[PDB]
Amino acid sequence: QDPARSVRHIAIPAHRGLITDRNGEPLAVSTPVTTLWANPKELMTAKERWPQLAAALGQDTKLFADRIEQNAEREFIYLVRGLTPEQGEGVIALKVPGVYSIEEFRRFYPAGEVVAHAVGFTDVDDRGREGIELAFDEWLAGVPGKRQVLKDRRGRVIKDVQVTKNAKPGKTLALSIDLRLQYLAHRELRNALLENGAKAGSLVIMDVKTGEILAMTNQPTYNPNNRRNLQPAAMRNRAMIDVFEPGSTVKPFSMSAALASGRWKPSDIVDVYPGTLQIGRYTIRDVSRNSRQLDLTGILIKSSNVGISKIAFDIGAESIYSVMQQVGLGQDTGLGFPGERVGNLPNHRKWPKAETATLAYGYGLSVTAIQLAHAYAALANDGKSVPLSMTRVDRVPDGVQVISPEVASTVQGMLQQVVEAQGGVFRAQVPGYHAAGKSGTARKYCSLFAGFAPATDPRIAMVVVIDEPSKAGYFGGLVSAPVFSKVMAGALRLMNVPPDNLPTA
Repeated sequence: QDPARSVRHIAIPAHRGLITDRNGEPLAVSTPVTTLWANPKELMTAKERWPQLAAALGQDTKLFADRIEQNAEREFIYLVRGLTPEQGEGVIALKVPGVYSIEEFRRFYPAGEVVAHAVGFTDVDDRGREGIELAFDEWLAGVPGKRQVLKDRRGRVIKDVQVTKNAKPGKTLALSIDLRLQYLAHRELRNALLENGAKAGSLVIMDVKTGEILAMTNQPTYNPNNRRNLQPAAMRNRAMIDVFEPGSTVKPFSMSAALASGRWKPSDIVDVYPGTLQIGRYTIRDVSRNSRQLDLTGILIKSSNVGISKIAFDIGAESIYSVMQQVGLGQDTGLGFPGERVGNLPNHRKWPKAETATLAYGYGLSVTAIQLAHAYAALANDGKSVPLSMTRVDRVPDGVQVISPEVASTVQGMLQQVVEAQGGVFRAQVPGYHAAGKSGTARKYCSLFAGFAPATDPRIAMVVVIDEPSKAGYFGGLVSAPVFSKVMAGALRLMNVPPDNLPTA
């Protein structure tokens, strides 16, 4: 009943942890800001100061006054949040009764749009909303402290008795991303899309030895420092959320299972004429139908669905399902990234022929760009899968050998021929190096290229996706391969990887 005083507690906003790239470049920085709040009941006793205060906050004279006149019985109000320290001391300099300030922090993202979807962003209350910012919120947010104070019935902050709890600052986080490579990838994906007249795309780069995601860029991107356009669509982290059917880009996994069965070898011949194969009512169709006999490498260069469907019937879907599952296609990445999709690797008790075939040439299963890159990383790491990481890997974990070193080495050699050989994906070539990869057309249609280099001793795996390229030529090759070429050459140079395609030793 009208207590003269009352003790009250306010929490001391914690300094949010630094996000850096793998080499300590800053990607998200807690920067000093100032929030202004008021005691209406103290403001009510200085009404002739309001126009000046309202002016200083950028508010309307008559609206500001309404606000205070109708929160007059109330004790607590916000005026403005988040402004610079000088501007906070500027309004403070008016010495308007009832105006108090509190020190806050707000995120600045120095690289901005370049690494937007990976870093994510925080909300108005400095809490993580997307990306790493949310994925690692507990680590990055420390602990809000608490300052014990005194106030009257009507709440004028008389005196700070003590601070009940010291606030704990959040911890620093080093990402797996290399901003030099991120920058390169971002720049070349962008530059590519506008030349093709493409709506959107993705590019993922991985270290095949460590599981580290060295780059993850999507187009379109947005400036996290300027979120005012609210765009909802252009904030898609496409590399992790756009599920697609991967097409011919999974044939090397079918081929891995064929080479492991004991029934197939590189020089084996398969007759794919007339470019179609009837199974009951359903007809398997090749996109290009000017072939009869093709060796195993030829099935890859030609993207022969018929060819891989006959290999699958012979070895069994179960062998193919097994490799695909073990390399992470349709599997939970364990990255805990918000909105991350898992896609779908169907299983069967009894696979019919049609499902066996469609699995083998990469339809019916759906995946993300990140899972594909991860699969390709395993193949490139001499058949050994390492867990995906968006954070810097200091101690490389034990991997699982999923494809035998021998088989993995043969599949690599074949994919090198796909890039090199006559009728191959020659605009995937990387100057000074052998490179290995596979093109495809994804059904979301997208131009896909997946691959790795150096081919004879792999370090880097890479997936390029270009959504709906707008020119006469619109296959899996013509668009994605030159991007892989350029981003791969750059990333190899940045990481000082030795050329393996000199005048041979």
